[PDB]
Amino acid sequence: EVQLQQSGPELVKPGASVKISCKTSGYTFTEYTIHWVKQNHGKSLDWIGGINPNNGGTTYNQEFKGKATLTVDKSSSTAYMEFRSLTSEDSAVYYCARSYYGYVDYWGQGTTLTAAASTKGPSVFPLAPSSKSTSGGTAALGCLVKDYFPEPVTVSWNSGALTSGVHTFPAVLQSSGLYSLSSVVTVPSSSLGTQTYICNVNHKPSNTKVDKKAEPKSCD
Amino acid sequence: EVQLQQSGPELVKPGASVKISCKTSGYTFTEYTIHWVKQNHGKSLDWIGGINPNNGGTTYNQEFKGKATLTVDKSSSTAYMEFRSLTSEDSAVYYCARSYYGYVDYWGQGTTLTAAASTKGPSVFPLAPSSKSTSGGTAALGCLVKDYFPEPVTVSWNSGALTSGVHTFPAVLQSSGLYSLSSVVTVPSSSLGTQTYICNVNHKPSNTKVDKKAEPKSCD
Amino acid sequence: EVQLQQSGPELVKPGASVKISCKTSGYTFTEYTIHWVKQNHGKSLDWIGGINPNNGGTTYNQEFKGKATLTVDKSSSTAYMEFRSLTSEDSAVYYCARSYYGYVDYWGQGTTLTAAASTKGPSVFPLAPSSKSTSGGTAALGCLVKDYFPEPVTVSWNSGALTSGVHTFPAVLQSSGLYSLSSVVTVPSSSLGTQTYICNVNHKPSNTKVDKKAEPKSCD
Amino acid sequence: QIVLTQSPAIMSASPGEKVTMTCSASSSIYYIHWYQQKSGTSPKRWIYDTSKLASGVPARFSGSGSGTSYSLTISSMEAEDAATYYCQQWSSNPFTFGSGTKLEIKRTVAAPSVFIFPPSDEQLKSGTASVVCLLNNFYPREAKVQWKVDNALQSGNSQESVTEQDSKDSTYSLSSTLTLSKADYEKHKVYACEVTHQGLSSPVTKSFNRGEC
Amino acid sequence: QIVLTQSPAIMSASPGEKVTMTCSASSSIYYIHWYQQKSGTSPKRWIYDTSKLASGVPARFSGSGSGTSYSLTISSMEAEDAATYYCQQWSSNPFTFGSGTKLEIKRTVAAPSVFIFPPSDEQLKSGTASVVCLLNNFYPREAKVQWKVDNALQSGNSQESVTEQDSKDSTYSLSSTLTLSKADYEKHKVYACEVTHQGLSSPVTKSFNRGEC
Amino acid sequence: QIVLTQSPAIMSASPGEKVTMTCSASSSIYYIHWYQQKSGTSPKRWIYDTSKLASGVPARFSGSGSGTSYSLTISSMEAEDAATYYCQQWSSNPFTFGSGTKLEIKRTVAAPSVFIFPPSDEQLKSGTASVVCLLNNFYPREAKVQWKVDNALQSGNSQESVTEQDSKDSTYSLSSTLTLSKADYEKHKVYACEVTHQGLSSPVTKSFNRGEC
Amino acid sequence: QIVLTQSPAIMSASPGEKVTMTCSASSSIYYIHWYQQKSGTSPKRWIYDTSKLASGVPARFSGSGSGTSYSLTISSMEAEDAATYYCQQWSSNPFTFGSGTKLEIKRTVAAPSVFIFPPSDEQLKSGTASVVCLLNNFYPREAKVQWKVDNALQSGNSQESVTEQDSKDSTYSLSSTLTLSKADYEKHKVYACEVTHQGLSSPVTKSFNRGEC
Amino acid sequence: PEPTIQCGSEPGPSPEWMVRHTLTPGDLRDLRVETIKSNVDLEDSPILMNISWILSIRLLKATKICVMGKSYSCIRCNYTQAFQTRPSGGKWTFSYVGFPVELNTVYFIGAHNIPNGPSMAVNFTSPGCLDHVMKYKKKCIEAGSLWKPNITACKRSANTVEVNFTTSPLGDRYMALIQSTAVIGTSYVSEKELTRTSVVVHVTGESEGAVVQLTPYFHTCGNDCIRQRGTVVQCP
Amino acid sequence: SWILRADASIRLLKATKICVMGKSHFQSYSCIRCNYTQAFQTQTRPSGGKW
Ligand SMILES: *[C@@H]1O[C@H](CO)[C@@H](O[C@@H]2O[C@H](CO)[C@@H](O[C@@H]3O[C@H](CO[C@H]4O[C@H](CO[C@H]5O[C@H](CO)[C@@H](O)[C@H](O)[C@@H]5O)[C@@H](O)[C@H](O)[C@@H]4O)[C@@H](O)[C@H](O[C@H]4O[C@H](CO)[C@@H](O)[C@H](O)[C@@H]4O)[C@@H]3O)[C@H](O)[C@H]2NC(C)=O)[C@H](O)[C@H]1NC(C)=O
Ligand SMILES: *[C@@H]1O[C@H](CO)[C@@H](O[C@@H]2O[C@H](CO)[C@@H](O[C@@H]3O[C@H](CO[C@H]4O[C@H](CO)[C@@H](O)[C@H](O)[C@@H]4O)[C@@H](O)[C@H](O[C@H]4O[C@H](CO)[C@@H](O)[C@H](O)[C@@H]4O)[C@@H]3O)[C@H](O)[C@H]2NC(C)=O)[C@H](O)[C@H]1NC(C)=O
Ligand SMILES: *[C@@H]1O[C@H](CO)[C@@H](O)[C@H](O)[C@H]1NC(C)=O
Ligand SMILES: *[C@@H]1O[C@H](CO)[C@@H](O)[C@H](O)[C@H]1NC(C)=O
Ligand SMILES: *[C@@H]1O[C@H](CO)[C@@H](O)[C@H](O)[C@H]1NC(C)=O
Ligand SMILES: *[C@@H]1O[C@H](CO)[C@@H](O)[C@H](O)[C@H]1NC(C)=O
Ligand SMILES: *[C@@H]1O[C@H](CO)[C@@H](O)[C@H](O)[C@H]1NC(C)=O
Ligand SMILES: *[C@@H]1O[C@H](CO)[C@@H](O)[C@H](O)[C@H]1NC(C)=O
Repeated sequence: EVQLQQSGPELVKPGASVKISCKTSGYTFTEYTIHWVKQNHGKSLDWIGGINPNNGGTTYNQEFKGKATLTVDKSSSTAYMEFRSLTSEDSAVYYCARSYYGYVDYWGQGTTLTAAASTKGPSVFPLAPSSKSTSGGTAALGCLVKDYFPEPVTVSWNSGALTSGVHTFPAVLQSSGLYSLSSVVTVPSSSLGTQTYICNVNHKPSNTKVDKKAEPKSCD
Repeated sequence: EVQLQQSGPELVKPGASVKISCKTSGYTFTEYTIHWVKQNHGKSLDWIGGINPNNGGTTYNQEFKGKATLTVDKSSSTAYMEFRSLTSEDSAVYYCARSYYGYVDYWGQGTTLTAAASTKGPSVFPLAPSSKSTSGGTAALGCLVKDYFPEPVTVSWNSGALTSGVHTFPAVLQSSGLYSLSSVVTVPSSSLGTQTYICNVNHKPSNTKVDKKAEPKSCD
Repeated sequence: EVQLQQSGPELVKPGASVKISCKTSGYTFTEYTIHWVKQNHGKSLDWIGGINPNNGGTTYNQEFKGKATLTVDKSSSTAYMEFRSLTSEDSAVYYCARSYYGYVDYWGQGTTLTAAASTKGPSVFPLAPSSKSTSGGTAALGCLVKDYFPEPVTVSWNSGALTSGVHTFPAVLQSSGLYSLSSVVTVPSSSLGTQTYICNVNHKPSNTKVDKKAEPKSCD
Repeated sequence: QIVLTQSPAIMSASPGEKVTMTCSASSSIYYIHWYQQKSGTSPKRWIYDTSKLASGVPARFSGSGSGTSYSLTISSMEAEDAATYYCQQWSSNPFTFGSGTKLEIKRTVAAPSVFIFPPSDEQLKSGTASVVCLLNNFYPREAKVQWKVDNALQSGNSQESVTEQDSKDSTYSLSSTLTLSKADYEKHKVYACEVTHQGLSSPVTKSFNRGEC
Repeated sequence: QIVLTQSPAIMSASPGEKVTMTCSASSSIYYIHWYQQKSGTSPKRWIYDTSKLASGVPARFSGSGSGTSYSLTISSMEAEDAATYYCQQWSSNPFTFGSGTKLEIKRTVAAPSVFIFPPSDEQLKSGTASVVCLLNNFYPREAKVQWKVDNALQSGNSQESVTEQDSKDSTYSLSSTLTLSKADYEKHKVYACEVTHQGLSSPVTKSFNRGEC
Repeated sequence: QIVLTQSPAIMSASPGEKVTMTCSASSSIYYIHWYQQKSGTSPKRWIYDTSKLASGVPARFSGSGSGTSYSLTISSMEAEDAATYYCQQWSSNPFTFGSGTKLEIKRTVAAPSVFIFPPSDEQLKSGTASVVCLLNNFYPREAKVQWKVDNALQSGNSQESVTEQDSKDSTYSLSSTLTLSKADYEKHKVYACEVTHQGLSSPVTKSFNRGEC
Repeated sequence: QIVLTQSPAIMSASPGEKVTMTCSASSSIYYIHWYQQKSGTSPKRWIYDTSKLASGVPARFSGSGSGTSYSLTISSMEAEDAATYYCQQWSSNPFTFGSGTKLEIKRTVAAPSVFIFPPSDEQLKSGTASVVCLLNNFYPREAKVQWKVDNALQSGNSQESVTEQDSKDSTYSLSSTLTLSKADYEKHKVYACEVTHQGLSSPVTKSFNRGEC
Repeated sequence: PEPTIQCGSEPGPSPEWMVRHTLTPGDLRDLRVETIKSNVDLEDSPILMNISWILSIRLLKATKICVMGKSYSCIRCNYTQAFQTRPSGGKWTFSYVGFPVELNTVYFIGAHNIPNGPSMAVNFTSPGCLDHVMKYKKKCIEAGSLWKPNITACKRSANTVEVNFTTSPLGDRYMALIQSTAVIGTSYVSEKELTRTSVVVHVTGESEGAVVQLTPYFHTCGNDCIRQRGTVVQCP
Repeated sequence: SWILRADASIRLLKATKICVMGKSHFQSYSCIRCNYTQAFQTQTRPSGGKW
């Protein structure tokens, strides 16, 4: 089966260069054009350009011509896109995709690029279960994961051993530019005094791992 | 694909000589004329001259003749432009470009040349958000970056995480001969006292890096 | 509605005067310039001049100043052009036209002026149908209208009662200075023995009307 | 360049309901292609060459049109069809995508369960107070959340975050976070979250008294 | 004074095809104006202020340009577009016109039908002999007519006249008249008209012998 | 020797409107070429050989002309089109450019939000006082800023800086910086920025009193 | 001034195949309307307001489009659909029609049956001889007929006429009429009509000898 | 968004520099004029000129405009600013509203820049009281320019015509007249109320299809009021 | 009621004026101006259909 495998997320200082890769397999590399597509937080899809690996022919969306450069490497069956001077307007997910005619039939998994000087791991605060977060015998508790940059964070609970209702609130961009999210779980209220709940917060961009015990409020 | 890769920015003593380079790739170097183009702060484009890389033959704009010399090095597929005595009138961005017939179909990214007798890093002052602000409403804050030379400075906020609502104004030449600019951002007034705002100012010519936290002025 | 009504055709001796008129209606006479335009058999349009009816102010094509004179009569809302000393070169169609701004939006219908020192009526000879003018069951026959001056002649067939292929060729200038014209019609060859064909030739300048019956040749 | 205008931009359909969405090109194209994208993953080829189904696509999907006018139709809406649909052309350079149709799954009204969380003491040490109000498992998305502090209506100091539609019951959950300096938080007593929703006969308020224990 | 050079001076286009004609000013003008004239009638304002359509002109016509360079374009030729187009300026005195583009209808090749006419006895009794050769309903306009008198090729003693394009089939007809003194006509026997045209694979000849029926 | 004159130097166009810009050569040239430049990057080939579009250039663009007169046309203005366009010739040495047409996008009028910032204590310690007035996200660009110090109108001691049009909302922002010695600054109490703009019916004034937070 | 361009001008479809025809406006219109016309009757309103069917019009017809581009689509061709379809706008004066799409029925190839008719004795009394060659019930329409007299190719003395598609079997028939003087007719013996058609492997020749009943 | 103009009066260099006896080229369009009703209500409004001009010499300090009615008056418009030519996407355009417009008058307007016929000039002849703008002139209104009586005239018998019309607030007396090849009937009417009234006019001949003429006698127009016409028709 | 055309000029739109003329024996004439509270971001309504 055909696969397009893209390189991992990157933080790149504004003004520096970056080259992301798209490793193809399962078909004859020289037979299909490779396209690159941008999707920022606005969720719209923007075509950047395409390259034919057989002869190097290229065409660009002019909003990216002079900004992105497309290349191929036949021996590894790999396509590349290089930004020469990454700016904050370039922070986005970038996809590669394969075409034969006018449509793309296989997509890469996407590469997140962040144009910033630094990363910042989260502070993790408890959302403590109480009578004010209980209904019909189920208590809600969670972790407030605030002031991190860039996305994403992942949260598991009790290292994956916990069965429970789960509500994951998507990150919200704060006016400082830092993100905040809540991860909430619903459990039997009668379990509070006996079971411990640890949210495992992971922030790969800053190589941060934090375990936070969330404990019941003593005021019911 | 064709690429013209130009050398980086240069600070040059007034009256001194400087040589910038243009690295071509993706085509037969000896087959295409290389042109050099100046763009001053008035943004008009001035052709300086062109060179036939096959034989080194040149033609100069006589409005520049004797000030600039064009050379190539065929072995590295590179074109060069040398100014014998850069003056303040010569500070500008310089492009190389490849021609086919009468038009240029590929441009280098430009090289800024600055004639500077000295460098001076900026002072960075806070532009403090006002206490007399509307309930909810929008507050503004910023950083004043004063008395530096030559251009440019770079300004980010919260290490690049804060881009929305940011206006970094064009530098203004003061009557002192030094530049100054402000970078401002508008935020919810309720974020004053809950969020941290730091402007990160960099002036590469003087190796100056300043981070400035901007807070509401202290009442007492 | 706007209308520019021009006077009728004129046959005039060279050296005499003639004044052609342009009767305007449907608008305020004084608000619009009146132009005059000559068109020879060469088909090109030549501007003669224009007049402001308000004050009679004029400007001429200098090839016509002092040959043509433009005047207005505000009371009748009428424009005039006078050739005081007509020459043979002045035979042409003459248009009046109204302009606002640089373009003409309404045209008169045209006035033909013919400069002739004498007239000469044509001889009208038959072009008799035969087997050498027959093809595909179609016989051609006509009238040769020879040696007349000046233009024009009109030719009808069977007093307007004839439905047929009609070809009236433009007059040709003979080396004598006299004109000659052929009018031909195509008819069923099977009709040449029951149907009669008469060409009606009118030469107004000489007050000549000639009807000529055209019949196939037969041996004595 | 060729603009593909997609309508409607957002819509919801009940299970079993017929769904049509249109793609209008600013100039004529030879084919239109459609991609499906669900939250957090790559778009997938869905309909190509205007009317052909990609591998894996159920035939309740169909595509039609020609010239500048195209449509995608779902004969019977399924919950798994909730997604964003993009049309796309490459009849002229540049290759362009449409602006997208977000399709959600409609269900019967469900009232939220409202929960409130006071600031942690750990956060107050750092100087700020985030008060969190939770709206759990409701439909439709529309809801009014108003904060009141000592019966004083707040504005401009809170942010909302809304979940994706639940995979099992298609409801939404919503969080509203009121953020104040440690100073302003420790200055007041009653923090209230007031929820207005179609599934509630009267607006619901959940509160806590600062300084209870 | 602004001279307006129009190109091409004459052209033909098949119905439905795109037509461009240009108007080049010897110096810059603020506007160009265009008039349409069909044979024997007044010009009509057609395009004015460089790009505006006069009332009644179909939008298959467009005008553009600036400075010294202007053009008129027909997106799709119609039969009724056949005409002479004059451009015109009055940014400077004198007011001037261009030399005109004559636009004709292209159609398929059609070979002429050739007919020949001896002089009438009435003309002979007057002293001159006109021999007439007729080419009927042919296209394109180009045609060669050569007279032979007792197989001697003639030159300098004939004149041609051609009609405008027929309103129904867009063909031309041509008359060629050979003139001789009565003395010369009565001295020779075989009078021939030899016609060369694109629609004939070899030149066609029509002839008569003086005194035949 | 040939030079190129471009008109207009600066223009703003409503979204959807037809745009033309002209290039006039001092004597006749064989071709004109057009480059687009957006702020902070290299010019890109846009239209070349007078009328050919580079790959990726929207077909809403066209070029025409001949002799000494050329133009670039946008059939319907889009926000992405705002940029500076330079024409260029190399029919004679030296290779030359025109001075450019700066094309901006028109949007609805929007009044600025005005903010005034006192000098920092860190700056005063050095002996100089900068007072900054901010006009945020307004349209059109024209705006008047008057400084008043204890109601005395200032002049000659202020500088303005204006951003380029925002790519997303097409507004401008402006800073006016009033600079004083520490000596003169500490003599007065009321520092005011008064703003006149088409989107404000009456002038707006923002003030602070020296040394009051 | 809006002109409407229809494509294709003429087309054929087999029963059961999908049919699309387009209507392109020189500029934007609010609606397009379509009329069906069969030979010998008034046009009938078919699709109006771009996509509405007049009462009774089969639902296999649909209309779509916007701005300047519209189309009429038949999901599955039926023989009752053969007709000319005109589009029409009245968003600006003058009210205008498109030039029409003539839709014919495609069917299997059928070779013509060829017949040749000598001139009647009644006509020969008049001096003219019409020789008629008939190609009956063939498909497709394209066919070549060449006349031969004593094996000499004729040209310029024949005219062809073709019927519309037969209502019952969808074939065409063609007449070619060769006209000669009686004089030329009585000079030759063998009159031949040679017919070329896709349904014949080799041209068929039909002939008669003059006066051989 | 441009430099502003403050205009005031100034003497003029005599009406000879404007009305020359040659033609100025018609595509010199830098000066435009249109007649405008200044008052937005439907009562009496002054009718003024909207004189516009387009600004290739770079900068300038004043533009002079002279208007001649066949009267002679000039305005000098000073620019409060200048920019060292066309910043908006249009050209550079200014307009001055002034110069009250009289009925049936020919107007010569010429303009020239300071510092610098003339290239900026426009001429126009004003219409009369039947014109859609000039009918709002006070003198036209007082002659009945805005009266809409909506005449209906109906043949009742062989010698009677029923004439209905709506009166005007400008006056109380009207004369209704019926005319075919000759006047066949007349009625002088007094009506104090603003209503659609009815009047019977005694006719002596055949009144079907004749013209009905309503003459109002408003005190301000004397015998020169705008007359209203209709036609006698049959009845439903 | 009015429908807004769906073209790029809508992005500059700020008001629609409506005038009504009654043709009674004494004619009425009044105009209303309706100002749009925001700029139009999309040429059509995002939930479907012209504005
Ligand atoms: C004079 O004549 C005109 C023309 O005939 C009349 O115009 C009609 O007005 C009514 C009243 O507003 C309209 O019905 C309403 O339309 C609303 C808009 O619906 C559209 O958008 C929806 C999505 O957006 C909606 O929700 C979002 C957030 O959720 C909001 O931003 C937005 O404001 C919308 O409310 C789509 O789902 C929908 O398909 C439309 O495309 C409807 O929202 C509204 O529903 C509300 O009210 C309902 C009861 O009326 C209730 O059942 C719902 O739950 C909801 O609360 C309602 O349907 C007509 O559309 C409109 N017709 C036309 C042709 O314009 C006008 O009323 C009349 N005036 C008088 C006085 O008679
Ligand atoms: C290269 O590829 C092309 C196509 O890209 C082939 O061209 C096709 O050739 C086949 C036959 O070889 C044709 O099939 C025939 O179609 C006829 C109908 O013609 C109309 O309809 C078709 C669409 O189906 C149109 O393409 C066509 O232009 C017409 O509009 C049938 O009537 C044919 O049967 C006839 O021929 C046989 C003998 O040959 C008789 O016995 C039958 O009774 C009847 O008379 C047949 O079904 C097809 O139409 C062609 N298409 C095109 C587009 O041209 C070439 O054949 C191929 N080259 C090679 C070497 O194979
Ligand atoms: C053949 O064409 C296809 C379609 O354009 C293309 O994807 C492929 O790369 C081409 N193959 C080669 C070897 O060039
Ligand atoms: C215009 O300027 C002149 C000279 O400066 C002056 O005399 C005149 O009064 C000014 N006009 C107005 C209306 O201010
Ligand atoms: C105005 O009238 C004058 C005097 O007759 C004339 O010179 C001029 O051409 C007229 N203006 C225009 C625009 O024609
Ligand atoms: C005056 O005329 C110009 C040009 O048409 C127009 O833009 C302007 O709005 C007019 N002003 C008035 C008050 O009519
Ligand atoms: C004129 O009066 C008649 C009768 O009252 C009325 O029906 C008609 O509508 C009126 N017309 C106008 C234009 O006022
Ligand atoms: C005139 O008015 C009278 C009274 O209202 C009415 O009966 C009659 O029908 C009207 N006639 C005409 C012609 O308007």
